[PDB]
Amino acid sequence: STPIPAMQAALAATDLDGWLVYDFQGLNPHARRVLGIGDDVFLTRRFFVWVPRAGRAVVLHNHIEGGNWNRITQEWDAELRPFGSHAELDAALRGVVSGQRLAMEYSPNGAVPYVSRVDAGTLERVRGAGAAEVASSADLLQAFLVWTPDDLAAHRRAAALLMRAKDDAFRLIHDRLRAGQSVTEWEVQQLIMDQIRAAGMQAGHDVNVSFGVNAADSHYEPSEQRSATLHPGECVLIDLWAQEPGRPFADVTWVGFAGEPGTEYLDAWQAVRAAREAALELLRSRFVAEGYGRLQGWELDRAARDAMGERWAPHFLHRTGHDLGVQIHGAGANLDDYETRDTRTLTPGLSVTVEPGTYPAAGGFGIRSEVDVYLAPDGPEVTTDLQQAPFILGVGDWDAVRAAGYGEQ
Amino acid sequence: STPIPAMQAALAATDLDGWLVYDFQGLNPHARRVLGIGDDVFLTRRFFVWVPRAGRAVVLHNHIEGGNWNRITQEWDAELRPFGSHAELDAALRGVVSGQRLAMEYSPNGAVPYVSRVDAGTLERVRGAGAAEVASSADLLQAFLVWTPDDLAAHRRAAALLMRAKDDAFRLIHDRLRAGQSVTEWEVQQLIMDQIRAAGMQAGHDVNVSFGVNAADSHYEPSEQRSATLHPGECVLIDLWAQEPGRPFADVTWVGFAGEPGTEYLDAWQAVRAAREAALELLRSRFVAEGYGRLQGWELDRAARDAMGERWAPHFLHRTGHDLGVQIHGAGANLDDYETRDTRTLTPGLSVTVEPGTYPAAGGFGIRSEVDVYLAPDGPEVTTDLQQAPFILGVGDWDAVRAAGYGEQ
Ligand SMILES: [Cl-]
Ligand SMILES: [Cl-]
Ligand SMILES: [Zn+2]
Ligand SMILES: [Zn+2]
Ligand SMILES: [Zn+2]
Ligand SMILES: [Zn+2]
Repeated sequence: STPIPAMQAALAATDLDGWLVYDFQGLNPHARRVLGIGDDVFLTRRFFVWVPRAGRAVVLHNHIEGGNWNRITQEWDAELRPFGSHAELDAALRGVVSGQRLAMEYSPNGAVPYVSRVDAGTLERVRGAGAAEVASSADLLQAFLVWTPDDLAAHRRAAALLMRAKDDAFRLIHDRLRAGQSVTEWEVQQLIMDQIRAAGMQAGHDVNVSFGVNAADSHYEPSEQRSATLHPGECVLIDLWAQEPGRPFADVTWVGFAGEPGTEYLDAWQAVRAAREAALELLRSRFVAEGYGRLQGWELDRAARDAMGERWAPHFLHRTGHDLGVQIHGAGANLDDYETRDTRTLTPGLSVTVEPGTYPAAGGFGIRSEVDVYLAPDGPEVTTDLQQAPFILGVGDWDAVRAAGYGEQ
Repeated sequence: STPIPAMQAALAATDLDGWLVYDFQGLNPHARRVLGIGDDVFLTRRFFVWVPRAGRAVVLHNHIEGGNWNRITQEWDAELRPFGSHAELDAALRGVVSGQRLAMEYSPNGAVPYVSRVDAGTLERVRGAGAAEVASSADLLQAFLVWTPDDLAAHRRAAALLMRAKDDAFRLIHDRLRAGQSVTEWEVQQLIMDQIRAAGMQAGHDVNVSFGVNAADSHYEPSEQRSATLHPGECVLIDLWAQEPGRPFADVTWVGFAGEPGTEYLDAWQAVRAAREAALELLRSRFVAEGYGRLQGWELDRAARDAMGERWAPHFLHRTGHDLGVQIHGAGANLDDYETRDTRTLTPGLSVTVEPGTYPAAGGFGIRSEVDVYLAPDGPEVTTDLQQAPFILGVGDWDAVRAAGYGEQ
């Protein structure tokens, strides 16, 4: 196969002159992935592949691995240019980069480690060869993550399954509370996992059902060996996800409470809901104003965190959301100004989660509300349901508990 | 175990304030090797380990992997400092690097890819945190390559075996030529390999016996399936190496000719010998003048290449030599201003090969003369024999052929 058409199509949406892919052994996994180099290909020497906007790619390779490079590129219609000495390497590099505004796997300030792969010394060498500009390839790399129509349809089937499963899970808890019968996190988790598997889907890791203080630990997963029994007066948080094999996940988080919650929990909910709405509103309003192309992931985190307010933001020690793909935590832009300042631009055809929360462990509780957003070319759209209130579990009939949680009363 | 004493001992021989080890997943293999982190340890997040000249190491790690970091460091007597947000990371980094002259796995201009592992963006971040100087850790890394007395003794046993084996190999060729009996490269190779194995040693890759034009290909290895039969009027080159398991290799190259060589071959020999002597003489004279500590690997390549002269240097399209270790091509300084400009300093207790050659394939021939040099604290010393003339094979008695090759007539 040839990787060059896809790389040039990605470049066409930029104003850059080309993409300079550099690798040495395991340094830059993106190099081998974008170029379609098989894992079984043994490459011990450094190489560059220059891909201009239009025209032939240029492969700068050490002459000792010319045979492997002929095989790699036999369908590429590229120039293959061997080098031996550092003088030959530098002359070839000057030939390709001088006066060029180019991208490399580089992240300013090392903000995004998964993209920041080219070593400092090699970047110095590229600049010394006369490159006019070195920009991050992070946005180019996102072009490869665009969903197909079948990907979107599969995501929506997973979303619908999750909406059903979260209702059945919360109804189970509701029924147990009303009946005074014990229920554990693991039992609820397994109800959900059984539904995912029966639908031909898979979760990867077992889903998160958290009661009480466990909901304050984002890194909680109940198991058969260790899981909590629910008691009245404790919160519930369920973060569940599923995909059809090889298709994008859906991934949502819904909350409830065992009985009537107090004012503090309710206030925290309003703050988390306000955070979610602020992120969604900034995404919508920026798209209306200017389309996609300037809005960056970190800005939605800022919107959510600001809107959450001074009482509950100190207990929101997490990013606002993540790229959502065939990997649940996808390789594209995340909604993060917390762990990283993610300056990647939100890209049409990708999807992100919006999942602010607040986690006061000191009883202690955790709230998170997670929806998925597909960055459709005609505008961002939420693909999973919006919770308006925590489910108040064990009081009344389930249909009405659900309706209140949906704001349908 | 704890890696910190060895790192501080290495730092003591420098004027730097400390060594800042950075890694993210597979980016910097040196990080995990120097720190003694087992391959079975799953670390998904970036980390820094600050090792000052004296005092506690400081580990900056993501809080999500604190458990793994407790286990890694349980014998280190280090400070463990978690971070979550980028603001926390940057405050911690400023605390450790501000005003410090430090080393990282960084190679200016990307001259030495095996050392140049920290990404450009992370280096920007370290400088932005106030580091006073970022220097390459390349020389620090060489401190870990110093031979023990048992390593040196094992190297010398391998050297002695190679001196015997190369005599027996060339005597075999001599005898076959005198008798008019065919001899192949593979037959000679297998004589040598049998001797290596009988001595309890191992070669890794089968050794190089090259006849005629094959000696012009540095990347030639005969095999049972494909090997040449010697004819009168062709050169011979034998590059052979061996180690005791887990001990440093010896690695040498000796040349001969089937019958009396012409003036061109003899002139090439004088140039290669002059190149070898010039590298050895610069090493010796610099040590006498100033000891080790300033002389860099590339300078011996320049000496050899300059001395080879304008007729034969154009056919010397290779580095002058390599670090010699438990890996035949060791991780330390190489004698190279050809493929790379290796600015690493020649380090007492390591060994290098000096192996200039010239390879005019157009009959065509190749000459290389390789000796091993141990960088003893009291001065550099050659540990294998110095060839003074190519063996003139098939003429006279072997003892005299050998004596002429040794300059012993
Ligand atoms: Cl290389
Ligand atoms: Cl990380
Ligand atoms: Zn999520
Ligand atoms: Zn989720
Ligand atoms: Zn060698
Ligand atoms: Zn050799």
